[PDB]
Amino acid sequence: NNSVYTSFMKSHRCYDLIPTSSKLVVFDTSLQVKKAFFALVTNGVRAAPLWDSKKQSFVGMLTITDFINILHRYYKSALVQIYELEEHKIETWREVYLQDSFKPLVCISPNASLFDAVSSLIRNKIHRLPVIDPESGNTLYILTHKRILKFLKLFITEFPKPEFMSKSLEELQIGTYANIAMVRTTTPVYVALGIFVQHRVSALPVVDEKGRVVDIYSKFDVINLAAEKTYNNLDVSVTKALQHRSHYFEGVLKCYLHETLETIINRLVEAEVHRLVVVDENDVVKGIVSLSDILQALVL
Amino acid sequence: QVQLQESGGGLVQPGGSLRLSCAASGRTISRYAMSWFRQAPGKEREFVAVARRSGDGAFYADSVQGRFTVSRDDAKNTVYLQMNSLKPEDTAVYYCAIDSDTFYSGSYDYWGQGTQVTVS
Amino acid sequence: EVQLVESGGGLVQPGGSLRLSCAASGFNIYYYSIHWVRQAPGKGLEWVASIYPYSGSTSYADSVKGRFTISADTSKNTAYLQMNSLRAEDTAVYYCARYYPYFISYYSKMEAMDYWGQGTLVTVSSASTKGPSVFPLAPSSKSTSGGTAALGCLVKDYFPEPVTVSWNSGALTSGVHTFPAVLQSSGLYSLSSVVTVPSSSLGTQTYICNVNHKPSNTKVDKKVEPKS
Amino acid sequence: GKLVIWINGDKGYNGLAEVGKKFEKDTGIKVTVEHPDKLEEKFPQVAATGDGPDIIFWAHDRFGGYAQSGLLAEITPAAAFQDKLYPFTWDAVRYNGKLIAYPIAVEALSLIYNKDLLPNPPKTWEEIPALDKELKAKGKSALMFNLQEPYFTWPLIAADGGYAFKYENGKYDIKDVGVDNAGAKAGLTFLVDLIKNKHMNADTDYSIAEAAFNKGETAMTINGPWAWSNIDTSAVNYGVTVLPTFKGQPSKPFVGVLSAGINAASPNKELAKEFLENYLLTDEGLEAVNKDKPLGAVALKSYEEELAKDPRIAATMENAQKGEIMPNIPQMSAFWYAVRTAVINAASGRQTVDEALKDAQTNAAEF
Amino acid sequence: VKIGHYILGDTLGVGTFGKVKVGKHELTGHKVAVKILNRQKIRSLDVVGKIRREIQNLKLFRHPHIIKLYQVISTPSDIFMVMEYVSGGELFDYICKNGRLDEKESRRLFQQILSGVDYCHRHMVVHRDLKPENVLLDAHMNAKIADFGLSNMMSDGEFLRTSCGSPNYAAPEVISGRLYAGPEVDIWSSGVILYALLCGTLPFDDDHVPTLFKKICDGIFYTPQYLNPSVISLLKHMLQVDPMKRATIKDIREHEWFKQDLPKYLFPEDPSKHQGVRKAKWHLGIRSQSRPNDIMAEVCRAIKQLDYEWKVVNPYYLRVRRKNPVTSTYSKMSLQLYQVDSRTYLLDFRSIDDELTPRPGSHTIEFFEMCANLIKILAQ
Amino acid sequence: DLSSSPPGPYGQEMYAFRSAARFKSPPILPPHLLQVILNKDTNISCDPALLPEPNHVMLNHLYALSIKDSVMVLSATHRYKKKYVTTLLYKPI
Amino acid sequence: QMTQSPSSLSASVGDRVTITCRASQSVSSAVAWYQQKPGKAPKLLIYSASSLYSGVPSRFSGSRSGTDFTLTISSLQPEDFATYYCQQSSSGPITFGQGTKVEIKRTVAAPSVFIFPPSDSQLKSGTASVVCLLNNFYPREAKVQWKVDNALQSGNSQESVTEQDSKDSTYSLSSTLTLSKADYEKHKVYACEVTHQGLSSPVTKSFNRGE
Ligand SMILES: Nc1ncnc2c1ncn2[C@@H]1O[C@H](COP(=O)(O)OP(=O)(O)OP(=O)(O)O)[C@@H](O)[C@H]1O
Ligand SMILES: c1cc(-c2cnn3cc(-c4ccc(OCCN5CCCCC5)cc4)cnc23)ccn1
Ligand SMILES: Nc1ncnc2c1ncn2[C@@H]1O[C@H](COP(=O)(O)OP(=O)(O)O)[C@@H](O)[C@H]1O
Ligand SMILES: Nc1ncnc2c1ncn2[C@@H]1O[C@H](COP(=O)(O)O)[C@@H](O)[C@H]1O
Ligand SMILES: OC[C@H]1O[C@H](O[C@H]2[C@H](O)[C@@H](O)[C@@H](O)O[C@@H]2CO)[C@H](O)[C@@H](O)[C@@H]1O
Repeated sequence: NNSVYTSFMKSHRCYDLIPTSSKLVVFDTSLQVKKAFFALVTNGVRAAPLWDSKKQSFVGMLTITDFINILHRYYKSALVQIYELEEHKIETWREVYLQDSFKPLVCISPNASLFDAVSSLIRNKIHRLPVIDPESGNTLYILTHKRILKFLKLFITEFPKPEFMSKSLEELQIGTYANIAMVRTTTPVYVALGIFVQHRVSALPVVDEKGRVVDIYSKFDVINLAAEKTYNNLDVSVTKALQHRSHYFEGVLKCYLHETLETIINRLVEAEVHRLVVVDENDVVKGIVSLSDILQALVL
Repeated sequence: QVQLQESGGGLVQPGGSLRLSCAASGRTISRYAMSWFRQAPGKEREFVAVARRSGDGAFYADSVQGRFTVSRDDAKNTVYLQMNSLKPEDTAVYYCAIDSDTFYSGSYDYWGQGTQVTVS
Repeated sequence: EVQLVESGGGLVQPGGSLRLSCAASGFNIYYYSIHWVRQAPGKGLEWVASIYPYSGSTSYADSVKGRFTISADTSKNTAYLQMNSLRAEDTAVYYCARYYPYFISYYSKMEAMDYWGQGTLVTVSSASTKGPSVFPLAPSSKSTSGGTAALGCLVKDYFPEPVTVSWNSGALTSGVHTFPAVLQSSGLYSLSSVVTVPSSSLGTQTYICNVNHKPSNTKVDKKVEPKS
Repeated sequence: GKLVIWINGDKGYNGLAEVGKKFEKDTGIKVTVEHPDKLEEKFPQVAATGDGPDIIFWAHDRFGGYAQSGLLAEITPAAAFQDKLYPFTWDAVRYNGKLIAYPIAVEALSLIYNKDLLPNPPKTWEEIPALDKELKAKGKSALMFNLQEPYFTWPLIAADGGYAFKYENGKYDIKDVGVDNAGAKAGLTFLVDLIKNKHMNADTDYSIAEAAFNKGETAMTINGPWAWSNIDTSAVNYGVTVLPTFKGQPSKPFVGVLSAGINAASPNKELAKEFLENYLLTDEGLEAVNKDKPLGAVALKSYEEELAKDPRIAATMENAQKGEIMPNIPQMSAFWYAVRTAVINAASGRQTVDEALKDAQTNAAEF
Repeated sequence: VKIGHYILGDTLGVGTFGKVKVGKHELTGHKVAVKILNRQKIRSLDVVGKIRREIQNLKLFRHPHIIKLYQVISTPSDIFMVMEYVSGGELFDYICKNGRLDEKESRRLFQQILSGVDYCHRHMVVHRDLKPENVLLDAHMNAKIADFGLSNMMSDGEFLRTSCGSPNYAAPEVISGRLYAGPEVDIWSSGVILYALLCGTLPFDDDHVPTLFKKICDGIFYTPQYLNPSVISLLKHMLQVDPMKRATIKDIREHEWFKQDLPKYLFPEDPSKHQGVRKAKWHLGIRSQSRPNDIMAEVCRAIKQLDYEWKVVNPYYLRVRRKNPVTSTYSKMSLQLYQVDSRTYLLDFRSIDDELTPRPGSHTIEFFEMCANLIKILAQ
Repeated sequence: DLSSSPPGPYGQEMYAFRSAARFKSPPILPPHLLQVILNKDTNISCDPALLPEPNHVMLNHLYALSIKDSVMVLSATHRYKKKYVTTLLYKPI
Repeated sequence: QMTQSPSSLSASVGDRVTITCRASQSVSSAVAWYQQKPGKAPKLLIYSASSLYSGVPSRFSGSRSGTDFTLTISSLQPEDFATYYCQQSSSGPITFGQGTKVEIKRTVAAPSVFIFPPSDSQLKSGTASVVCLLNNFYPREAKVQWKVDNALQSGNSQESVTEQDSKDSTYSLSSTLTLSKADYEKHKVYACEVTHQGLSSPVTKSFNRGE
């Protein structure tokens, strides 16, 4: 079953997962939260391991999900200027946001195995955890599920490939199918932020009145609103929020339930995305397969 | 050299209406004013009407205040005198004149030509 | 009940410093900017000075820049225009006026001068106070048929301005033409006052001009006579 | 001590000037006829201040909101004068049981087409893009009308079931508004798809569509009877027929009744009432306005008996009978610019059909 | 009842020429206060250019004690203005609820009201119809002036409407028949607000309205013994019926009671792949165009204040070392001066790795902490 | 510093004086730094997290930026056993 | 820093006049209009060139066309005969207009010319000044010249015109030509020649010396 990938991830270390060169940002905890996400716009990376100079330790992680939480909580009106994003700092905001949930920074040594890295990504419900060398103490690289599948697919070339890869997607029960979060194309940005805060989902494929997918709205698309300084106007529709890239993309990477898993992985790692939607001939939403469930199937 | 020419006027019935015209060329006309004079037989030269540069003032004499109407044109470089309620005793030669005062609303009067308006 | 009473005016020597006030009664001087204007005799208005006490910012015209120090006293509600190094050209009547800079309406930033004072008359002249010298103007014996004979009296080389002329025919006057005074090159003033009378009254009716000059105490009479 | 008349600029104001001259010839009081722009907005703000016009000429939809502010005077007609006019024209000017205006004429939209470019008028709204596919190859266009005002776009919306206010027993329900039903969504979707598929221009207003029809640039237009003089001036071979059906259902235009309202602040009420009742609603007074610009089906039955020979006015009356009379409630004053803003936002592509109709539904009765 | 993305609800209150309603954002639930101005009621000129002048003028008056205006939505029937909402109600309702207030809270409200009127006077606008029913409280017990210039439409048309509409709040000049009501009405209304904050009642109250006009024209009012005599001199200098002796903002700012507990922020002036990536131009060290024998002394003076332990090898090679307070290990680095040209000299940093000790915390982040304290002190 | 071999083994805050008899200028920087004072390369074709390979001499040195606001941009391209990292650190002034 | 330039005119009672005001630079709608009666205080009429100041009624009206500010007086009453002043106020320095005066319309009357010889009383004093008189003429604009001894001498003449009459609305001009006693040896005849708008031929009066 999964004995060819489990021994693979236990034999190959996370040390091979780090690229040759890697730009890495860290943020001081006494920094204002307004300029931190503008710096994430400027550098382009989506994560930043926080450092607390008053404690001399890696205190936490500031990401796009934290951007969603702050623009869902401290956002009152489009006409009202967002004073809270200006005046709050990271140390001020994390003591408010982490009041009920005390979650310290999880990481892994680069000399450890990739199996423990996948088992710490899936169990903690975290997309991005960094690595910290215990001999020195510094952070090296921010691991991602996409980087793990790019490391895997380059090394899947041996003879026993179809253990369960030849089976269909519906029979393997890969992906969430029951509770699907959707938004219409006329829905504003703020209700998508509310669904991103209520659920733990990472993307919203938009549909029409019939249910046909015409575009996709992901959390990565939200940071361009901060890039073009439209973070104060969150009452526009998602179509105007997706017109930022309308001259560049092709469509929506849809797949079917009667498709083998290896073709889905080969279309996934080549097009550098994170999830696919499953559709029919009538192009309705039946669920979303993500990397946190594909690696959940592989880790067993 | 400046030229001056009148037109109109003749043997008209008293109490009716008659129009006169006067025109000049070869020089600027918007910045200068035109005037009308009368010379009755057995009397000296008398004043009738004047018209300013751009319509600032329409002035008449004591006897012709409520009877005559003076006008001017900027495109055809002509002036007009609408004479209403003529009298049998107002038969005289009517003159046109050229104001030679430049950038001032004063006047230096000289008459070029006059026609003979003889009412019956 | 707003009245702007000026004071400190009169007559000054050239090269002397004057300070005229403006007793603002009926409003408060700290909010509104008191503006002074210049009204030359015969000419139009001309703005000279400004002080705005609320922000503590003044203004000045280009011709009087740095020479007329304006001052405002909010304790007595007066505005002091201390003039210094005045020229001979600065001879006018100086009105005092408040200035309303506020939005009276939503669309109109009102920026006019509402309430005006009576204005005091300052006269700059190097010549001192000198009494008048009236000289009669002789009516010519030759005249047109059926034509009135012009008769007048000439009041030359006087100072200051107000001279009141009167005649000896009656208290009521007819055909009077009192001319404004002209400032000649010698600094002093001139005055003419003609009366149109019929030509048949030259041998019978006589006229005597009465020149009254109050700041010089000169009350001289001059009998005009038709003489060749 | 005179009479001042305000009527819209596309109406026959010179006929009103002739009737005012016929009034001044008989009593000496002069009549001044003015045509101010947006007079339905300019009228109540000056009428509250006690000045302005003594008499207003407009449809009855604004007169209820004028009456609730105390800006219109109570009228006292005779029984014979009520007998001279149609009873539904008196019913259209009722506000809380009281009569507030004198009816003049009944205006209804009709399909106006060019007989030279289109000999057979269409009976279906859906075949108009099929006709326009042929007509764009000829350098012409199928249909051009005023899209900036909702009065012309209302029949294509209300054909499939749209309505302004529910009318059950003498009262319009302010909470039962049918601009958010399926029929209004289908109508506004078709109206947007006419613009998206390049069959119509979104910037087309009354003046551009009028100049297009008088020059022969379009094959059809949707306009009122008042433009018939300008159509006669351009010598276009024109026809007037019934508006086409949509999805098997006919169009539902607003039926407009032009009425005469008298300002309550005017001391000249008696002179105005004598003027109207003795000169305007007669056989000689209506034809003076009709010769300038046609008003349509008049409320005076005696002039209508001779006027009904025109098949254009017969088709206008047929569209009025298959149409719907306007409500006279003051909530119509909030309804008009809300539906106008919805049509402008849907036509310009700034908002979708659902968002614009939700804004029209929420801002239907109140704003 | 739908403007922007805001539905409307009940009615907050009534005004002289404005109906105040509550608006609610349908997604966030934030409360806004819309202000309806019927064009039928008062409208001088209906030209849209005046609406453009409103949009340009009214929005730009931003002050922390003036209610900010967000937008002015035009309408054929009305004019809507979306002001911000405050949940504390009117000042007059607060006075009727709690009676007489403490002096330290009345001065705290009075300073904020005077700093909201002074901002309007600096921006050349007056609030002639000012009263405790036109100043509001927030959740944080501040003071907010409701309408700065919107009352002016009442004043512009006729002064008689101002006297008839608001008999209680009307200056002696206005009821006496003065044409234009200036800032002396603002000072008189702020004096009536101060008397309401110090005594609870109204200073000029009568049942018969011409006797109320006579009481406003009279410069006398009631004075209990509950308030100190240091403020009654300010009240007598502020509530004069003649505007020559009525107080100014400067005449309150030089008063002793006003300067006791004054926050500094009240007065602005003390005198009267898919994502875009922008390229950055990074440098190497510190570029100081001075003498090289002085830059080392400047570096030494900088690192002496931070309690560091350093030694040298060359005259420009400095291997510094600091002990962390909470972390038991010590961090080391090395400064070196470079000559890029004869004018400027570059200060270059270099780190060295810990050889044997598994130190906690971080190595390079403590290396940047050995530099972020040095760049600030050097400031070059 | 135990690893260091200085001429003076003091390591004291007081003993740092500019009164040395030598008036020698500091040495010149190598030309490989002449690029990094003016230009830093970022690969637009690859991921923005990925960078082109830096030189072996430009590793542990700081990289500041002009202060457009109250942040303090400083970074250094540190070296692991085989891998290269680039630690951007952002701190308020 | 800028200048203003109004027009100048004269019309009858009830006529509709207009006065432009060409601003030099680009200014906002901050131009006022001041009516000043002769020997009185300048009364304010319209403050922002489009809306009426409270007080004076709606007869005065103003329109704004770019940088050409207008003042229109419909239904000119017989009390509104005074001098009107444009006034720029948007910039730092305040610059008034030149000031337009509005005169009542009158029929043109020929000027009455009467020469005045100098009396013997001022001959012995050394300062004798000759003056010519213009009576009951209209309008205000006249040109006097002193061709004394058939020589046009200018610089010593000083004209002084008066205001219009209350019942006649007539002007009166007085031009004083001052000389000395020693200037009469270069003097035989003096002539005051006037060229009026309504005078057809210029007439001068000459009186010989020593009669
Ligand atoms: N299933 C999909 N179909 C079409 N487009 C997609 C799909 N998934 C992602 N995208 C597009 O890819 C872009 C970025 O992808 P995504 O939002 O998944 O983050 P990501 O690239 O996975 O982040 P990281 O690379 O850090 O893991 C988005 O703008 C989104 O529009
Ligand atoms: C004038 C005023 C306003 C305005 C802004 N916020 N606001 C709020 C109100 C308001 C009206 C009534 C209120 O109820 C009083 C009861 N509250 C709540 C319970 C405790 C006491 C205070 C509370 C607030 C009224 N007007 C406004 C907006 C525009 N123009
Ligand atoms: N390595 C980590 N250790 C602990 N908590 C983390 C870590 N990484 C992220 N988090 C927490 O998880 C949240 C973001 O998780 P996730 O949504 O997976 O990030 P992203 O939006 O980048 O996918 C943050 O609020 C952060 O507090
Ligand atoms: N929009 C969505 N709606 C419902 N489930 C989702 C959505 N996006 C991701 N998931 C599920 O969330 C889990 C974690 O995936 P991810 O959110 O990509 O980390 C997987 O089981 C996904 O199928
Ligand atoms: O929907 C706009 C406008 O339509 C109607 O007004 C029309 C009317 O039908 C005609 O009689 C004529 O007056 O033209 C008007 C506008 O073009 C409604 O009566 C009106 O309320 C509405 O605003």
